Amino acid sequence: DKSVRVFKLRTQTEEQLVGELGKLQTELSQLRIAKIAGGTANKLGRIGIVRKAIAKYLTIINEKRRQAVKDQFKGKSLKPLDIRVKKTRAIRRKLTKKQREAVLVKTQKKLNNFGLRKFALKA
Amino acid sequence: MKHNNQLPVAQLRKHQQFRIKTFFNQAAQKKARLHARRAQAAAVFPRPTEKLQPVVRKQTQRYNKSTKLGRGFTLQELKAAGISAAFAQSIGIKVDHRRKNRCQESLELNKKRLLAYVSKLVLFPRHQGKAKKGLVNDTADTSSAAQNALQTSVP
Amino acid sequence: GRVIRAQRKGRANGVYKSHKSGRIAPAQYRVYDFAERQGYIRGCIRDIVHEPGRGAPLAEVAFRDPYRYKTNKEHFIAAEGQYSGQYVYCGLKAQIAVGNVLPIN
Amino acid sequence: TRGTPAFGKRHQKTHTLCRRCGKATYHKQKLRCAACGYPDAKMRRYDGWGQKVRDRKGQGTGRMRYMKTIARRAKNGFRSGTQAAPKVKAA
Amino acid sequence: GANKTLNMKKRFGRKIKQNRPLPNWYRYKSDTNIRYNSKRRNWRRTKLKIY
Amino acid sequence: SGVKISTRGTAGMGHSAESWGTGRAVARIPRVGGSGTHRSGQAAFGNQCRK
Amino acid sequence: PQIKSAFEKLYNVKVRSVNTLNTITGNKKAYIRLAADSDSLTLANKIGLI
RNA sequence: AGAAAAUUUUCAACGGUGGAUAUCUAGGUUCCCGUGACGAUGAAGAACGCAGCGAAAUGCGAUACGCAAUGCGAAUUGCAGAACCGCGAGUCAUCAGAUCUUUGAACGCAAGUGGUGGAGGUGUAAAAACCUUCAUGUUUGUUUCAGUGUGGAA
RNA sequence: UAGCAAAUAUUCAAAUGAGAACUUUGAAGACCGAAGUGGAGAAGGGUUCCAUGAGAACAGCAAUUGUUCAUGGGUUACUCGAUCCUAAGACAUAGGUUAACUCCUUGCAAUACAAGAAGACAUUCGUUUUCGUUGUCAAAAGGGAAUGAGGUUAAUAUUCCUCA
RNA sequence: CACGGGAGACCGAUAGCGAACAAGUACUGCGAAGGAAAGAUGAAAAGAACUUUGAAAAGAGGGCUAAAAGACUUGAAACCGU
RNA sequence: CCUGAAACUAAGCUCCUCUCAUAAGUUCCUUGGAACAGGACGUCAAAGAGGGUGACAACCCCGUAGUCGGAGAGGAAGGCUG
RNA sequence: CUACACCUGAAACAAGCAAGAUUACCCGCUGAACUUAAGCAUAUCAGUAAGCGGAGGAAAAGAAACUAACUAGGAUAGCCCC
Ligand SMILES: [Mg+2]
Ligand SMILES: [Mg+2]
Ligand SMILES: [Mg+2]
Ligand SMILES: [Mg+2]
Ligand SMILES: [Mg+2]
Ligand SMILES: [Mg+2]
Ligand SMILES: [Mg+2]
Ligand SMILES: [Mg+2]
Ligand SMILES: [Mg+2]
Ligand SMILES: [Mg+2]
Ligand SMILES: [Mg+2]
Ligand SMILES: [Mg+2]
Ligand SMILES: [Mg+2]
Ligand SMILES: [Mg+2]
Ligand SMILES: [Mg+2]
Ligand SMILES: [Mg+2]
Ligand SMILES: [Mg+2]
Ligand SMILES: [Mg+2]
Ligand SMILES: [Mg+2]
Ligand SMILES: [Mg+2]
Ligand SMILES: [Mg+2]
Ligand SMILES: [Mg+2]
Ligand SMILES: [Mg+2]
Ligand SMILES: [Mg+2]
Ligand SMILES: [Mg+2]
Ligand SMILES: [Mg+2]
Ligand SMILES: [Mg+2]
Ligand SMILES: [Mg+2]
Ligand SMILES: [Mg+2]
Ligand SMILES: [Mg+2]
Ligand SMILES: [Mg+2]
Ligand SMILES: [Mg+2]
Ligand SMILES: [Mg+2]
Ligand SMILES: [Zn+2]
Repeated sequence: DKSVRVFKLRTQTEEQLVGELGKLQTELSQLRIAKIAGGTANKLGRIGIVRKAIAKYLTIINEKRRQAVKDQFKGKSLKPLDIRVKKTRAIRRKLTKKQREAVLVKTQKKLNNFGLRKFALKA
Repeated sequence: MKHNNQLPVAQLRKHQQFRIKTFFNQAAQKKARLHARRAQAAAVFPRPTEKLQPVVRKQTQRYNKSTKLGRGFTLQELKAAGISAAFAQSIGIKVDHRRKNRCQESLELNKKRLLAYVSKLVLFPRHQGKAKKGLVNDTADTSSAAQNALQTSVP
Repeated sequence: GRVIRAQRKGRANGVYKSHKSGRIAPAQYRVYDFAERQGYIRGCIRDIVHEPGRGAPLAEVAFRDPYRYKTNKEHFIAAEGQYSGQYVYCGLKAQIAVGNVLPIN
Repeated sequence: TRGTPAFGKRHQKTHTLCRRCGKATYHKQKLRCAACGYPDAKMRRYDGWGQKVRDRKGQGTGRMRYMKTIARRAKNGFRSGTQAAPKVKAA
Repeated sequence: GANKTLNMKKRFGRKIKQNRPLPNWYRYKSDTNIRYNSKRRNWRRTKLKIY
Repeated sequence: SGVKISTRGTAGMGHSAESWGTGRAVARIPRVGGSGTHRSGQAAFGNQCRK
Repeated sequence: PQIKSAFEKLYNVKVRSVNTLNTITGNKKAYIRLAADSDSLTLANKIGLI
């Protein structure tokens, strides 16, 4: 009977975390059956504890799975939308910096041969 | 409608409630303009605030007797100055291509203005290289560091 | 400034909308088969029934389709004296008899 | 009689619950909801027409699952793929 | 009557649950002004909307 | 400073409110038509009236 | 059927029949009859339901 | 002097009804300044759920008044039980990673119905049951095609 | 104070309770009189159903009683109905109209039309074959595959149990 | 208009946004739409121990507290009792 | 008379976000249930804006000021200058 | 006639795009009456409300087929004047 520490969880394997999940769930059901028949406050607390626990376990499992899929897709564009940047529809729909600044030839020429200079007037 | 007083002139006849303008921003606005101007100076530091403006006569018979700041220099004038529009622009000079000189004197004023400008000019090229047109002035001018207003220098 | 009944009869959403639930079929002729323009097609009166909006009886006529195995049913207008199970002849060469269908010429 | 004895005859109900707005605004005979207009597929409300409405149904009226955090992460620059980091610099 | 949608059943269930009285121990909290549940409803005096 | 002006109007103007008309042995002031709220029939926007 | 299977896999019993209720309260009651093989009272006893 | 009471009535004190006045305010109102930043990567809104003891309001979504990360570094507290002194408390804040039921622009079809198609997965002796998937428009392409459209070698 | 006067009626003893014309048992007298004051449904209601308990309020007198308050518990189906079918009807799609929103057509199916279904091998595709113009919603009295008797609960039962 | 900042010769619970509060809520309407009322015990619950009479509510004693201020600050008028 | 995509190569700044820290009486009397009151002696002040602490508290606590200051973390729909 | 090329149309598939929300400000349309003329048609209210379609952080506008005739001025937008 102890609190569950996240890092400790990230230490284990996927198998491990899963087995534990199943165990936890079975625990819960037993416990609710506690509430129903007859039960001690110990069992009541047990409930909330195990619930939160299960959540935590799941959380970890997804962290891992995720970092894995992201790994496979690392390097490619055409990742699954899950992973693609989500900011604003308007954000993604917009032009690039490349395209923002991108300049027609004549322009690059004027920019070279005329441009702007540092000057000072004296008085 | 009673007395001898002058026939009123209706004002609020329509629904003006939607159409009123309020001036409280003015307070802060002035201030904003200040800081803008100042932040321009700082970002422009070696260069002057207002770009070079030629001068002309005003457009009305009553205004002719007076002097007014033009928007740009006449190509004819840049020619007599010996500057290309493009260059003058890289210098901080203001050019206007639709304006035309119908008088010798109007050429004169602006020539005098341009020349005055150039004479008082300092030009920073890519570091320690020197150049030719409108020319380029010595590296020591970098130390001279002039923050100046155009009315002082070219009046 | 009301709308007379006179006017209300042209409304199609209206109250005046025919009661069609009883109608059996339109009563029309055969399709204009080649057979009818150049020859004769014969059919039977399977029955002559009463359409609920009609004064005139309708004749239910079996025809054999020229181009397929299907048997074609059609509803004609009863010509007085036509019997159930009569042979009705339609076309160019069909002869003159009560209830046959020819060109007027 | 248009009155009390008449009221006894009302067991019909012209509206049912609109899937979209969930009141009983749905008109089975007209196939629409008087409030939102569920089949219409864009929200039915006339704003200038009469003024109270948006404050009854409208944006911010019910909880906004997505948008509330948009205010906050608007300022944070819309971070994606970032994790918070310790100021203690543990490696 | 007898015949019901799911939707109906669920809605009715909802309102049935929501119709409980304030639990006697909530009145003992430090930050609450609530003596009673102001939103309780009686089928006879007030009717729901289900159609 | 000023009093609320909004889409609805100057504050206090926020009802659709009528004048019952002379027949009712009541004052002619605007009231709030409606049903079910104690505010119903209550005098509508004007200096005289609460709210 | 989902209930029959799940109940067997979970409780190691043979379910002879399953019947379903939707309470107004919003839950599903399942009345489950075990085959002659098992004894409800027993499953009750192991589960902590006595 | 029907010179007592009861009634009717003036004034005061106390009591009762009632909530004015005075003093307050995590509210309103107006002004100035800063950002505009929703949505098929499924929005705004809707339904039903989620606490050991919970109706509402607020939060949340079967990981359900919350997971993770980060910063604060010991509480929550109405009751009961645990967890934690740093393997770190917390109805704390921050918030950049997750969870995100039935819906809704709402999408296989349909709908006052958890009804019902095709393809794939699963299951079985075969089924049932469960699961995933399929809306329309458009810009490119890819593949397969039609045209007594224009040409047309061997 | 007006008032609590329609719909023939109540009475006795016991018990319970602080308290009984108004609650429960029994004993009498009457009523609805199978066109019911009886037994069950549809619409509508939504927990008003069952049990235990009960201070105030409410049940226009009263109450030991309740349609009220509190707590717990109740709604099991291959054969009942929805779900399927078509109707009066209605709406998409396609095409057209509108500044636009909107609007017009569609079962005798189109103001549309290069829109389908099936089989087999293959068993995916593909291959192959055959026949082919093109949607959906609307009935808890219409159409409509098959169940009955007996027993059981405080509250469900052509559903659970037993038997067929 | 939304989320933020700051401010005011504004308003101060019949005022001020309709909403200082489980307020666009309760409630009404077939519906489009309508839409309120409702803020202040005390510094601290110390929220009235115990005795007595009551079937019970409650009364009389007795007590907390600076004070009952006891469903609550002040506590006006109309009206009512002594 | 001017210019410079490629490649190679040095040093830097701007803006944004989240965190962490800072003066000086709790001395003495009197009235108070409470001292934040009236007195006596003291202090800081580029801080006597404003709040909270049992009462009209600069000095008890949060703050205010030095602070376009200092320290730590992460940022740029992938900032800017040789 | 075939292969094949090109023009035209079609189906399935891959990758992307639109569909709703927002209200203060902005754009394009549509568009009245109350009211004022002490009556009332023109007119006024007024291109105003309501209605519809589109956006953005702003929108729109903008480098003259502009003014002015003077010793001329010179994109657009806002302020002041006129
Ligand atoms: Mg501005
Ligand atoms: Mg029609
Ligand atoms: Mg709300
Ligand atoms: Mg909200
Ligand atoms: Mg019903
Ligand atoms: Mg009723
Ligand atoms: Mg009613
Ligand atoms: Mg009178
Ligand atoms: Mg008094
Ligand atoms: Mg933690
Ligand atoms: Mg498509
Ligand atoms: Mg060809
Ligand atoms: Mg009477
Ligand atoms: Mg009776
Ligand atoms: Mg009966
Ligand atoms: Mg009965
Ligand atoms: Mg039909
Ligand atoms: Mg039709
Ligand atoms: Mg049958
Ligand atoms: Mg059976
Ligand atoms: Mg006493
Ligand atoms: Mg006193
Ligand atoms: Mg008196
Ligand atoms: Mg003392
Ligand atoms: Mg002192
Ligand atoms: Mg102070
Ligand atoms: Mg500081
Ligand atoms: Mg092609
Ligand atoms: Mg739109
Ligand atoms: Mg007017
Ligand atoms: Mg007049
Ligand atoms: Mg005009
Ligand atoms: Mg935007
Ligand atoms: Zn709706």
